[PDB]
Amino acid sequence: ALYEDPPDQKTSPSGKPATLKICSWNVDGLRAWIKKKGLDWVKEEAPDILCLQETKCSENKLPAELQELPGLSHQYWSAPSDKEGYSGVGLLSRQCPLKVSYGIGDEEHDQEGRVIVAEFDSFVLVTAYVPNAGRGLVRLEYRQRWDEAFRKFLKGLASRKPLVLCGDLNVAHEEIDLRNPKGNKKNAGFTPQERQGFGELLQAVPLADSFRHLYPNTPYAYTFWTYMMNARSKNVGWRLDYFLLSHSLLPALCDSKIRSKALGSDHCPITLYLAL
DNA sequence: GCTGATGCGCCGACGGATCC
DNA sequence: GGATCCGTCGGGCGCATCAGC
Ligand SMILES: [Cl-]
Repeated sequence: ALYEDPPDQKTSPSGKPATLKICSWNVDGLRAWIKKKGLDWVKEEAPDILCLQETKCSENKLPAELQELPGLSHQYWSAPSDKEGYSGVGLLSRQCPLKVSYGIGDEEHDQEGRVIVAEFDSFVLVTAYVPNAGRGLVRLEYRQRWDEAFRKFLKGLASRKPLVLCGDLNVAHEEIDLRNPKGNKKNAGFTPQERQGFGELLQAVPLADSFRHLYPNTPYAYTFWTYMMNARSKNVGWRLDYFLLSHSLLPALCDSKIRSKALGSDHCPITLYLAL
């Protein structure tokens, strides 16, 4: 094994207090998640920015509860045009972004509902639901092409303001990032191809893995557990959800949390504290 | 309108073999 | 002959569509 996330560090290496709290959560069905009180948990966490993945919900079907969030009043939603009930992302913010956009280059023709970009005063935020390689790796080659496209897209963005990338990146980067590495190397989420993609993402953009930066040798720290086989109760999981940061933001990094106890999905929330 | 079946999407438990 | 390796297979949950009434 079980894992207890350590206490929230709220000051930066140079002693500046955190001013920004970002929470990311793959809710695996937004409407279900709300019925399972996920928004009650969000209110307790009181993030400045909330990023949601796999909402499986078009904007017209959003529960009214989402309109009763005074501290997260600026909301942006995206869902795929031809795969309703799959993917879907959202970004909710206390302050209004300067700019918001969707997708990674051609969303207007291939409306996939997987990526939101929001530019703020001091940084650019990207949230993503990266395509799964699929059972039997049936869509691994697509995933590899998508990874390349995404890397190139982010390279452009990071060329201006610093970047924060968060969400479900659908890969456990290294063996320490899942409970059962030995038997899962032919499984979605832990192929050599997906792991290499993540490494290239870090090197090319470039980005740092906030959690692993702070906790380089900490095992059993996961963000996903299959609903099957009582996996969550046994902490047999995978770290699939990340906050990746430009190197220039590392002096602003206070902590990167895994909110293991928060229920309502097969993923748990992750939370970032930055001193901006 | 409402329910429940079906379709689609998205790995860890176990049994047998192998290793010394 | 306990530990490990490795291939096989049984399996939770959400949401869309469909049939039925
Ligand atoms: Cl929107």
